[PDB]
Amino acid sequence: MQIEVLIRNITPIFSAAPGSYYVSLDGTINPPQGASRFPLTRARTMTVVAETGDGVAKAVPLPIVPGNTMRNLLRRTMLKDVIEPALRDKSAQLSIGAYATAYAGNSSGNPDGVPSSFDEIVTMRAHPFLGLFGGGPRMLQGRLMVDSLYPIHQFSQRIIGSDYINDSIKGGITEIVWTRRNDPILQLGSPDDAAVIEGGAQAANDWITSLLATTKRGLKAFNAHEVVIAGVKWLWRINVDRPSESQIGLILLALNKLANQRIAGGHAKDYGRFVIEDVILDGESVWTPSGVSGQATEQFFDAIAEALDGMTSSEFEQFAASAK
Amino acid sequence: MQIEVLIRNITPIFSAAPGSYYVSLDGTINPPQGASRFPLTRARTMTVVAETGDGVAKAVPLPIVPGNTMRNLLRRTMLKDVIEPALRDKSAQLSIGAYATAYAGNSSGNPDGVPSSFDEIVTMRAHPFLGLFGGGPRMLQGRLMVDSLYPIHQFSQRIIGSDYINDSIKGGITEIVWTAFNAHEVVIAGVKWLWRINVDRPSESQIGLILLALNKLANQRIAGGHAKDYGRFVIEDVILDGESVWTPSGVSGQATEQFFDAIAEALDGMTSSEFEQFAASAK
Amino acid sequence: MFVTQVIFNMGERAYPDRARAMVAELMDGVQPGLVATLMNYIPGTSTSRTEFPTVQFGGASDGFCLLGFGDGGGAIVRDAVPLIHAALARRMPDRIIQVEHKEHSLSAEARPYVLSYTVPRMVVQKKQRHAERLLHEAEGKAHLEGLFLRSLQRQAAAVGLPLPENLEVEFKGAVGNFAAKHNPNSKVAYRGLRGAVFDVNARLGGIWTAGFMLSKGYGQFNATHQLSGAVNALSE
Repeated sequence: MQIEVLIRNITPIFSAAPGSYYVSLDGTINPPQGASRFPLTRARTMTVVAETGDGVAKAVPLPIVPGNTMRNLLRRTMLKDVIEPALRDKSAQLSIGAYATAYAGNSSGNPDGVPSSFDEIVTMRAHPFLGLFGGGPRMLQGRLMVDSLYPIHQFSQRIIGSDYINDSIKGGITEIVWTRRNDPILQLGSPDDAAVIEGGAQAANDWITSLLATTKRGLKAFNAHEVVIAGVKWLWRINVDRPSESQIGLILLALNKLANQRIAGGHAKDYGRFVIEDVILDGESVWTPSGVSGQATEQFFDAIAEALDGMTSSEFEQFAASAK
Repeated sequence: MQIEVLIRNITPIFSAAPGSYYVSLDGTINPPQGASRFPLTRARTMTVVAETGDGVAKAVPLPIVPGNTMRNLLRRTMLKDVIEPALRDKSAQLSIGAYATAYAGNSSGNPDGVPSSFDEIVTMRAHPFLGLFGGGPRMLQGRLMVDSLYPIHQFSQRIIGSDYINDSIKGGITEIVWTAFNAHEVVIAGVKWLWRINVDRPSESQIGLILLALNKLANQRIAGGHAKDYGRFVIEDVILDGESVWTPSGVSGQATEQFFDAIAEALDGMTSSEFEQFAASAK
Repeated sequence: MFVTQVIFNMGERAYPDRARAMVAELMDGVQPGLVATLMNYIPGTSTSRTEFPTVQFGGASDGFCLLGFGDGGGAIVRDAVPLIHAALARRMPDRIIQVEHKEHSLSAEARPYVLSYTVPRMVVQKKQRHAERLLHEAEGKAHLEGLFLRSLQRQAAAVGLPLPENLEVEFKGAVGNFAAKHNPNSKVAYRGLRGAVFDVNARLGGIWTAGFMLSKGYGQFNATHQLSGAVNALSE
């Protein structure tokens, strides 16, 4: 059962690509040596094949949010906003291992390595939450397929299709954001400011001498990081392998309450803020201005409510239990 | 909690952008070599996707004040006007580590890279000030989201949303001032700005601290430019969780007095020990 | 190749001569080698060197500044500035001293036309007869151009920077004159020139020195910053 979510971000998305890439001024990637050089944090990109109105296929980088990040975002949103209040209403406490397993798919770095009994397999897969994601010490295959957040772009036509060709963007959608780190030494101009500091101006000057002598690290740093520009429209594709009504209702509730969560990175700079523009369920739009609602979706919400009001921590503690 | 603040500038806001650019006498960016180019630093411009009614999503560079600058300004205002006077009133004394950590997060260029005990995390994320910003020698996640300063413009209508559309300006929002003559483009003063701040499940004390900073926010300037009087601004409206709580005297009323009481209690009860612990290196 | 400039933010414009006197006074006795190196003294004696000084002093708008030339100059300023900073902190207990450390690359490339270069502080008064010779350009050009050329070549040889063999300079003039004294009670004074404009057919990168007797704080000028043409903002 395919779910397509049309996501428009009102703040830049910042998913940092691992590695210390260096930039000069005026935004030249990997500049020639000799010029000024600064560490640049490149946004996460995936190379995809697309024809840019030429007819020949070529691989080009595309700034995306990795699918694992979106899967974890969905998991966390579901847990905080739906399941956790349900457990708190019944005053049921999760064990520490159960909490870790529900929040990261496993309670430790050592998988059990042995299979599961069939009754336990079906019990865990029928669960509204554990069935979707799975994991645990003994490995279990979840029902949830989460794809990466592909931006609607001329490079994404060969991937997402021509259904959303009306929202494509031609040019690049990434920009460099420059940041600093200023010492408190510059903003001291009078000892009156330093009335809160031990030893006063003498101690401050001693510290500044230490900084100039033996620290080099220091509290001065001019750096930059690449962000995906705001306002670009994204497509999120979610697939489920033969789910029950309760699981679909849970996913719909998470989508309803997803807007309260950031996508990735830039917590300090309010990065990752988005609004869900359109949700499509098996080729049919179920989104409303209020949210996921309508007669076509009432049964899922009823089923997920009936699952939530009568769920306990027993399933979680059994799932997190290891057979070693 | 979602906080939206409306800012207009009496004087031009000048947030210089990195890089060296050149302009000619008639005012064109990067003229050909045959012309007499003049040095020119540009304002902080962020390209944003927008449409002008055509429905075509075209990226347009938009002059904005970075969210990092707003974060630093808010932190400096908070400390100097609320936390710092309160510390002086009780004769509290902070180590250089505490001072540097409070003003810039880290006290050294080498982070500890080691997780903190949950007792410290729960004690510190509930702090009136350090809980909002955080990020000591051991990386701690503050509760404060500080967006950039987005001017209310046609090119930003895709960002603000279905609000403040009426008071939107169409024309260019940057002008070049000549001071051979040192030229540095500036945003024309008097333009409104949107300041969006989200705080993750805050306590009443933290909200009160933010409100006090907003009350005393207008004192400072914006994006530096202390010379030749750049950065003057006045707050016209403050929206707290969808409702306006701003008055010409300041943020007050029957809606936000509880935050003020909570922050008064926190300021009377806070000490230097929390800052000393936060700035202490675990290694 | 590299020039290091360090500025101490004391909060008031101090003339370079008194600045050098006081920095000498603060370091009396402690670390004698540093004193001998910073004061440009022959090892074993307190006399100064006639040779071009690798130690440089200048009058910052907010204080006084130390300038090192070459690797030796860079090394001496590097191990010196913490000591002078500590001494200044010791003497001024209720003021924050700030240190600004910036390096300039030194480069001099030829150019088939001339550019406007000026300095605030020239030592041009040698004889009173030559002082009145400035009315006619032809009479006063010879010694001025000779001074500029010799100063440039000797500082280049001191720093080991290649210079073209075909430098010709013509003088334009200065803004005014000024008087300077060893001490406020001294009755001996010299005449300098402010805004001494001369045109050279080459590029001068970084900060540069012209004239002679530079350690006391004369003849320093940032030719690179002057090329930006920021001298327009001079009015009331």
